[PDB]
Amino acid sequence: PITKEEKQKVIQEFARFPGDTGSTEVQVALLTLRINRLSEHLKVHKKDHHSHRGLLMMVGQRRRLLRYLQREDPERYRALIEKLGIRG
Amino acid sequence: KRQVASGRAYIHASYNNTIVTITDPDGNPITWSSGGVIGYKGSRKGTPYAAQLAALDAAKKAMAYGMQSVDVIVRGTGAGREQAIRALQASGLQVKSIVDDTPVPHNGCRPKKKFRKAS
Amino acid sequence: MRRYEVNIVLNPNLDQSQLALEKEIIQRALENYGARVEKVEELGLRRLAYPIAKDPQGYFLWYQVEMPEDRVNDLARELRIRDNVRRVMVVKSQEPFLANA
Amino acid sequence: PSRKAKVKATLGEFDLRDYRNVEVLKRFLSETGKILPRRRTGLSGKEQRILAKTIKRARILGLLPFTEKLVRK
RNA sequence: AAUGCGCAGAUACCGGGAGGAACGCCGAUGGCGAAGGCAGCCACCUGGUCCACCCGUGACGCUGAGGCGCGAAAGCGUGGGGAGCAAACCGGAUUAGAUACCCGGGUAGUCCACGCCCUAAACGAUGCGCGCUAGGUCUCUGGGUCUCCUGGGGGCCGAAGCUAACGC
Ligand SMILES: [Mg+2]
Ligand SMILES: [Mg+2]
Ligand SMILES: [Mg+2]
Ligand SMILES: [Mg+2]
Ligand SMILES: [Mg+2]
Ligand SMILES: [Mg+2]
Ligand SMILES: [Mg+2]
Ligand SMILES: [Mg+2]
Ligand SMILES: [Mg+2]
Ligand SMILES: [Mg+2]
Ligand SMILES: [Mg+2]
Ligand SMILES: [Mg+2]
Ligand SMILES: [Mg+2]
Ligand SMILES: [Mg+2]
Ligand SMILES: [Mg+2]
Ligand SMILES: [Mg+2]
Ligand SMILES: [Mg+2]
Ligand SMILES: [Mg+2]
Ligand SMILES: [Mg+2]
Ligand SMILES: [Mg+2]
Ligand SMILES: [Mg+2]
Ligand SMILES: [Mg+2]
Ligand SMILES: [Mg+2]
Ligand SMILES: [Mg+2]
Ligand SMILES: [Mg+2]
Repeated sequence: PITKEEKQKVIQEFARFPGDTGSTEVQVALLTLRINRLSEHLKVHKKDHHSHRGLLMMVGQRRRLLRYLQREDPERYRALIEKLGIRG
Repeated sequence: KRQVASGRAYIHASYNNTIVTITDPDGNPITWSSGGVIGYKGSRKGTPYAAQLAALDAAKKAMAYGMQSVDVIVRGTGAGREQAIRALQASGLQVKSIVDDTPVPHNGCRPKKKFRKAS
Repeated sequence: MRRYEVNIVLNPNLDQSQLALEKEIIQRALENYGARVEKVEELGLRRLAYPIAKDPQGYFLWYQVEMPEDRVNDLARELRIRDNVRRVMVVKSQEPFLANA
Repeated sequence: PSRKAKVKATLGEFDLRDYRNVEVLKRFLSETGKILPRRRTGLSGKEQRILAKTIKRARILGLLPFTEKLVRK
């Protein structure tokens, strides 16, 4: 599971300013952490379709956010991606 | 010919017959009887009287081993299950105690269509 | 790491000589997997509710360790190997839930 | 009618997760080893759900039974 | 009733063992999930969701042709398994007949792996989201100053209203 220490490190690493716990970057970063942990879970447990429904949603929520960013600030967008490894 | 004195009476009741088995203090049978052992051939075997007879027969064949007291153990729900118990209480054979031990599954084998009906 | 309670029931027909030998193999397998026994409650023989392995009784062992989750199953597995080990139930520690009290 | 005594009332204080308190868990079974209904146990939806999970653990440990012979008749 | 099974000793009983499938009571008067659907117990991995705080982003939203995934049972392929059950089928009986209902047997199948099939009275026969319109009562679950109040879910009766009516 994703632990508080684990999550906390991701939040601060992407926060736009101290105390930023909900910006488009933090969210996309967090979803990417979940999405990856789940993609790994599904390498095994392939018959775990129920869990895979949650993957589609996360993946979908992520693209929705990114699409917003890329529209408002095409900079932070191409920046967020390079720092992660999405849309490839 | 082993003078057992005390033992166990097993009443196997069902809707088709009642079969009684008298055993020694640790399970091994001494003598048994049933609705068929007493002449009832058809379905009279299930009747409670057949049970009463089958029990009495069982007890008498037991006294032949100097049986005085016995612990009853019922399994099944069929008719005559109660007459079988009463019969043994009137057969000079001291009914030391009565215990129902009908076997019931913790849901295992799929029953016959007959015993499934509305589940 | 997480808190567990490794329950173990053993043959009640064991002398002081083996009773210990097995506790050693047990107390050892815990160390083999990273189990810091926070405390123990070795009760002993108790009249079972039903016979386990033809035996009307069993000798009980209760630990309260904290080991690496990923190994909780191998630890529980290993322990089961011994013949003098009839049961091995490793539950996860939880807050007691008071009632009627 | 059908007025018995509640299992909770007879007891004082106890932890519903203690799967080793035979002396107290026993109070939750019938003449048979069956887990008493709620009308008898007096527990609540939530509590009864935990009791059940506890009685079952003790059963696997051989501390509580699964079923006993009915004596009487 | 008969077929059937039993003196190569059955049925009933006690002890031991093998195996497969299901999971009593708790259980509902319930719970979870998008649906299909999901209940022994333990561990791991993992999805959704509700509440409190109202801290962060700042309209990033709703719906969704096509696409894609999922999808009870039966069924198909390959391999494995095979207690019980049981289409076909083999018998007994019933009957005017009996290609049925009842009884004794029984193969596929039911179970597992992997691949496929994509259907249903797949029902609440009631697409999804949001806002707005009396209450009463029971219940599951959370918060609270815990008579009673406040949020989410499950039922029932009913204001206004609706409805061909039933009903909602
Ligand atoms: Mg002969
Ligand atoms: Mg037999
Ligand atoms: Mg046997
Ligand atoms: Mg076999
Ligand atoms: Mg729902
Ligand atoms: Mg349904
Ligand atoms: Mg969760
Ligand atoms: Mg704020
Ligand atoms: Mg601002
Ligand atoms: Mg949509
Ligand atoms: Mg759109
Ligand atoms: Mg299907
Ligand atoms: Mg199928
Ligand atoms: Mg097949
Ligand atoms: Mg096959
Ligand atoms: Mg075979
Ligand atoms: Mg059959
Ligand atoms: Mg048949
Ligand atoms: Mg399959
Ligand atoms: Mg339709
Ligand atoms: Mg409260
Ligand atoms: Mg409501
Ligand atoms: Mg409901
Ligand atoms: Mg009106
Ligand atoms: Mg009207």
